[PDB]
Amino acid sequence: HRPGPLKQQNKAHKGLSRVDQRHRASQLRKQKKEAVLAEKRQLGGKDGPPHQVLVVPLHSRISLPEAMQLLQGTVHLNELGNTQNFMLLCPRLKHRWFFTSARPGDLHVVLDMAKVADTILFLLDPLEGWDSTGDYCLSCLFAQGLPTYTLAVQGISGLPLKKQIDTRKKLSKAVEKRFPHDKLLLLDTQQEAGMLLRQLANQKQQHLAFRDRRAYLFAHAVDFVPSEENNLVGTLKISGYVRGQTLNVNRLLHIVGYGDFQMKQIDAPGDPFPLNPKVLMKADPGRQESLQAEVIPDPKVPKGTSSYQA
Amino acid sequence: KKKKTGRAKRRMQYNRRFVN
Amino acid sequence: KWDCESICSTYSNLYNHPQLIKY
Amino acid sequence: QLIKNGKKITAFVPNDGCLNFIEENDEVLVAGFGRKGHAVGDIPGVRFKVVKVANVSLLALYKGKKERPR
Amino acid sequence: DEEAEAKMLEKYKQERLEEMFPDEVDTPRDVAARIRFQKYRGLKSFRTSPWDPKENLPQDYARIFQFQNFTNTRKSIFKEVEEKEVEGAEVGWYVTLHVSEVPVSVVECFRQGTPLIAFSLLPHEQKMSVLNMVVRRDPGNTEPVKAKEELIFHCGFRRFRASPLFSQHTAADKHKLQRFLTADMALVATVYAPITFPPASVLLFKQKSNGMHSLIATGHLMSVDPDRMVIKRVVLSGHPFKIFTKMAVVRYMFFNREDVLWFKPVELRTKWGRRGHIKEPLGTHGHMKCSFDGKLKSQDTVLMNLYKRVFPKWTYDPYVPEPVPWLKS
Amino acid sequence: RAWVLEKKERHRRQGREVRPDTQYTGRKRKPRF
RNA sequence: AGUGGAGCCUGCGGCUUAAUUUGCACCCGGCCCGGACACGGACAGGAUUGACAGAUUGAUAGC
RNA sequence: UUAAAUCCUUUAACGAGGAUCCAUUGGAGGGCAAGUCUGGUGCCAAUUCCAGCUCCAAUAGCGUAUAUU
Repeated sequence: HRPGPLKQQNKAHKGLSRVDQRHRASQLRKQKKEAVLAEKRQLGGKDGPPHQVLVVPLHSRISLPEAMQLLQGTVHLNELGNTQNFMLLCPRLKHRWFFTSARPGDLHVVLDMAKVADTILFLLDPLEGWDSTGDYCLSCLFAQGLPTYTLAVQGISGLPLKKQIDTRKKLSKAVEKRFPHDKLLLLDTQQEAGMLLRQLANQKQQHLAFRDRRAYLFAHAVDFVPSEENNLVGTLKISGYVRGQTLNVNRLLHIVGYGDFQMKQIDAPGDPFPLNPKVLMKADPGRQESLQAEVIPDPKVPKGTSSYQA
Repeated sequence: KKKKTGRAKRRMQYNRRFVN
Repeated sequence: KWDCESICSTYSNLYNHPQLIKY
Repeated sequence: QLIKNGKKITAFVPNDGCLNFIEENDEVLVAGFGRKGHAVGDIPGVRFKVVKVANVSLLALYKGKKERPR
Repeated sequence: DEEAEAKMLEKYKQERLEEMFPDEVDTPRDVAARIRFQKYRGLKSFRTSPWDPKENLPQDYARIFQFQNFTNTRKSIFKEVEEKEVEGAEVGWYVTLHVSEVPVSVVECFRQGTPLIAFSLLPHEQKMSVLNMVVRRDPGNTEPVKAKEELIFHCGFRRFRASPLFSQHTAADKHKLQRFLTADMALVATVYAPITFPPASVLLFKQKSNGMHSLIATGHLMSVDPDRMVIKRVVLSGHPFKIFTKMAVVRYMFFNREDVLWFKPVELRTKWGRRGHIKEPLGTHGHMKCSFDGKLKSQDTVLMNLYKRVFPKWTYDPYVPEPVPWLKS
Repeated sequence: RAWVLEKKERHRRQGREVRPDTQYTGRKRKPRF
């Protein structure tokens, strides 16, 4: 309702120095650089665990033994039933490597060796980007979580020269639908192998949150001492570098393919592969040590009368 | 089907707007 | 004597509780 | 929380489907909402929108053009 | 051999029926509709109407654990792993671990060369509980997945087999069951599994006939609580064959007479929006008189929703068979 | 949706040509990236 | 002058009912029929049509 | 061609019908260009979220953030 002229309306009565900034920026820069230097010094140095690298060839045309021959300082070649994963020491470059390799399609091999790896090196062929098996492995590896990765190609120099440049051109485009801003290193010769090793040692590391909150381990050696051989159940001695966090014996130890287990002792023998060339650490107190308690520990009518008229 | 692109699409648009 | 709405008063909510982890 | 200065902000995601590409502790590239520094005329008190998660755009993720790693 | 093809075609037709008509169930012409649907109820509004989370829990919930406050407990554990300093083998140290009771087979596994890794669990991470864990669908695989078939779960360094429950990923208090894994959007899989603190990645695999594991989904562990209820929905459809002004006679939704009395208080809805109530049974054949808020069309289909809380099945198997190397079909 | 309805009723009162009010009056066409 | 009180009848509601039709329409039982197209089955070794008698049925009836 | 090449330019041979040898990026049903449209999904016919059709604009280019005019 809008009042008109006969209603009383009264109009309202209106009524740091340059040097101090420079010094402060220098202080903050010194803080950031010392934090970064400590974190980059931890991985792959003398006071830290080896740089563990997973080599995955993403095509069937890629000759993996050629590439792992190019990648191998001194080479201490640990060797298994079919796989050859070796330690590399480069004291000139002051850095320690453990190279494993795995073929795509073998799911648990690549998924375990990619959930302990610091670097993943994907091998490529010059003509096609990847295979169908490589694409499946890429989907699984992206889904699980990628660490730092580098893309290396193997057959560019084998092609005739007049196509090589534009071959690489197409290759980059073929890569860019999944790896958008990534440099395609060429791995053909020993000099390029050294360049790749240098690029792998100095590169910023992607930190995966799950494995960084948890103490994990990759077995370099394993031995079995059975209590009774016919019982097929005995003590297991697993030897490797602690990677994720400080390791406490009072905690349950989950082996990935075989469930959680109770661990009883941690010994610290000599480091078999130091960068520059029997004491038991902690035994389990049978009181604060956690137990495997997954499930709750507490266990007048006539004969013909119908139902209506009744 | 496929659409014409470039000069042909503008020709189509011109014939559609003024010719018919 | 029952229907789909009254029989809901029959069901109890105090037997199979999971064991609670406290803060 | 912004990388270069540690400042906390609140950023906008285009819809509900794009929110599942975004996870805790992931690195995200953020732009302004769009009116040169003003907030939203429909939504109170938000000024920034998410443009990339894990170095891939939300538009490529939503349209299925690219996958993101974890 | 060919019976697998028969079951495959049956699953394809059932998936197409589900994506066409969501949860429509034909009323059993033989068994009474208050016997098949005895453990069902009707909700006025699916979102706002209440439901007791502790009501009528199964025997399996007697076996699992639950967090009073999961967020604060997780914050406490993450704080005491990032801040404190426990006396143990430090990072980078080459140790040997004496672990108590391990089968011999693991050792022989190392002897062909398979990687053998281990990790240390946080507190409460061995106990079983309910994992609510969000997954989409990988577009390489288009074969159907029903709700409670076995699947292989890769969840945060752990690998196991279970029968999930597929639920809608929404913001409401209770979440509707999805009878299939729909291949366009993000769903939730509910599993009996050991506790894991998020983040963790999810990789859903389906074991194939030739030994390969086909990848069907990808995602993250969202929460650890058995208080998330999955709500199975059953849609019963009748036909309004006699139409009056704001009143109709509906048949074929029920067949016994006291079935209409049993499901009387549940409200009704039509495919063109009209709501209403059952007034009274007509008799002996399940015909009913229903009062609606408007006039009806001759092609209308009256329908009714019944809701029952479902829980997953305890098929937690910590053993996953090794694949054969995957190749494209 | 009511905001667009108010603005269209404003433009109706002001005496200019206004689009017919339909089911698609205030309707988000697509997400904006 | 009454009606509202009482008895009886009637109208809407409501209650009982298989139905107590409604703003012979209702109920309980029994008949009769009810695409082609595509593809896969059976078919002259036989597809299929007709039928007296007796019976079920509330009654009869090759429906 | 050039230091030697490459590219371009010149020239043999092959090289086009769905000439599949397949143009994108944005916006439109409140105003500058551009809608009387469809199907799912909830809330009490109105109405949050999702996928499309149709149209318009510039075009091997076209959106966005920020600064600035």
